[PDB]
Amino acid sequence: KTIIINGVQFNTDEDTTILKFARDNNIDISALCFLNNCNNDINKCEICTVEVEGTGLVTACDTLIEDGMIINTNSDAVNEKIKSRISQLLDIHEFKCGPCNRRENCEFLKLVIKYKARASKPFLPKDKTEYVDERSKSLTVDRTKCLLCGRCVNACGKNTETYAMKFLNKNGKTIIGAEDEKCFDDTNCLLCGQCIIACPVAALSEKSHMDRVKNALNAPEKHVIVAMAPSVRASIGELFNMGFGVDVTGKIYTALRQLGFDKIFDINFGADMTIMEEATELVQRIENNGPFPMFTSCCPGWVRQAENYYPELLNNLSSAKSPQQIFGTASKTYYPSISGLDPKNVFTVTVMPCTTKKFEADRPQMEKDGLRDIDAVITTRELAKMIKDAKIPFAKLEDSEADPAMGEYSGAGAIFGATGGVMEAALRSAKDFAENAELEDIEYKQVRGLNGIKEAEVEINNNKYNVAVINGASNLFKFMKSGMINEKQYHFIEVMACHGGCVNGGGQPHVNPKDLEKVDIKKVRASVLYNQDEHLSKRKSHENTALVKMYQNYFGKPGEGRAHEILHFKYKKSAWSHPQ
Ligand code: 402
Ligand code: SF4
Ligand code: SF4
Ligand code: SF4
Ligand code: SF4
Ligand code: FES
Ligand SMILES: [Cl-]
Ligand SMILES: [Cl-]
Ligand SMILES: [Mg+2]
Ligand SMILES: [Mg+2]
Repeated sequence: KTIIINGVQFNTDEDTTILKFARDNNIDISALCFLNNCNNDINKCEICTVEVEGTGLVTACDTLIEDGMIINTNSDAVNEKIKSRISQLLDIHEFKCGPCNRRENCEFLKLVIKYKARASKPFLPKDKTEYVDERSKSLTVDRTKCLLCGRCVNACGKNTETYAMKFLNKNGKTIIGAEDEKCFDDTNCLLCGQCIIACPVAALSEKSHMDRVKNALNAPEKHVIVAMAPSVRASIGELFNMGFGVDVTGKIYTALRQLGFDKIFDINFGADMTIMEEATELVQRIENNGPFPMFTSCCPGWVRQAENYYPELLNNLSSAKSPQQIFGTASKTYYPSISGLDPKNVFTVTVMPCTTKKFEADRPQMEKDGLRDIDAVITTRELAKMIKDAKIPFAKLEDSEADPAMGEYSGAGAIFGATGGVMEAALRSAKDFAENAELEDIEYKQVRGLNGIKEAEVEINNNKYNVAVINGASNLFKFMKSGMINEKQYHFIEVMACHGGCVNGGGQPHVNPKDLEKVDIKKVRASVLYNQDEHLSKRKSHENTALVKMYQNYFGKPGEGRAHEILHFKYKKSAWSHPQ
């Protein structure tokens, strides 16, 4: 194939699009609706317009290169077309970046600047309430910003296969939203937030908990605990121009103290408690020859997927609470017992890479004696904004430590945030538990990485067991619908709704599509966690000294008695009824 682009000749055997070939050869072509290898088929943005001699204007993102093509990417006709499309988008866009939560990393703003585009008539809605949906516990929609690019719809389809995000006809007007314009929570939506991650603008956002947090911090009698997820320390530095794959654990602890939090703990401590309980439950099932398989229960997007599509599996979920909720439960029971705090005055905040965790924390029954396990959940993005609003020089902060009593963590907890991390961590303990041993070989590399469905055979007390790691909600559907769950007897299955694990959660920093082709974000974020595991002295959850003290002095033996009564949560399918 001989191709000429802007007067430059190329000879290639590639079968690809103009857009992909140009970018591979360092020729600039803009794009908007193209992402995840698809564009908006029914309302093409045409920001990728180029001129093909003899054909006319074409969309580079979905036109294959062909021998004999002469292409111009930067002619007057091309730039006029692109400018006109951006101007038409501005006609339906509330262009007020000052107070906008994407002001610092908005893809639309970059295009507006690049093409010097302007609205024909500014869009200045007086009553935004009709454009905004804040009913959800996890997601919010601001349609004054929506470009109808379809990236959320395509991303939902690709990442979850639920198609919970849809194009809708709202009284003759095209919008995106949930089925029948319902609250997302009331549909089959997983609340995973992958649609947010795909959005180029501030149209999709997380449900804010920042007022909950600030009110608690400012309340004189509230003792505000904060604890961050495994993935936050591998990610948040991106929002302070520190690059990708930077471990910023110690700076986070310092920043949270400067924000006024009263105690600095860590969800990785909760990850070690989840393993304590779940590895014990696994050994119990092994000893009772069932029931099998046991599924993890720590990802609430997967729990929603089971509730909404596979309710027959709810009884197979581990009853261990997730790290967030198990930590929260202990923060209202154990922590008062070692601090003197009145439990009613403890206010527990988590920082998580996840929108779904807000829904999980707000589940009616996630409480005891009138005290919520978790009172507020802020995303990685929300914490970044609080740090910047406080004018805290994050990149320059010195490292501090967490408060140890609920802040120490093992290497097993540290890797929870990557796909296969829970599996690996759980096996390190279940194997020791079952064989009553302190095994030296603890690295389960077979369950790691970005393969969508991963299986391994493991030997526990000279018996072979089958495990699987399901990496992304679409892969859960593939595993079940294809009958793979029936090709062998599985005994323990990890499921995460977000491909890559929580490092790719719906509350994480947005990454520019061009940056995404330069950096493998899922692997680079995950690398921070595996590195911590490698360099930590304790690499099994049951070797966490602060956790052992907790169980010895307060909860007793895991998996039974007090621990089971307090630290577990069972999901139940609805009983048969007619009509459905
Ligand atoms: N609860 C909890 Fe988890 C832990 O520990 C997080 O905090 Fe995850 C992360 N990072 C998130 O969100 S949830 C699913 N299990 C894997 S990791
Ligand atoms: S979405 Fe982007 S272009 Fe629109 S107001 Fe916010 S920052 Fe500005
Ligand atoms: S939250 Fe997840 S399941 Fe729901 S619409 Fe967004 S991508 Fe789809
Ligand atoms: S919500 Fe965001 S991703 Fe979805 S169509 Fe609107 S601008 Fe595009
Ligand atoms: S994989 Fe992690 S970030 Fe994604 S929905 Fe599950 S818990 Fe949340
Ligand atoms: S980027 Fe090609 S049509 Fe939208
Ligand atoms: Cl509930
Ligand atoms: Cl402490
Ligand atoms: Mg297409
Ligand atoms: Mg205070």
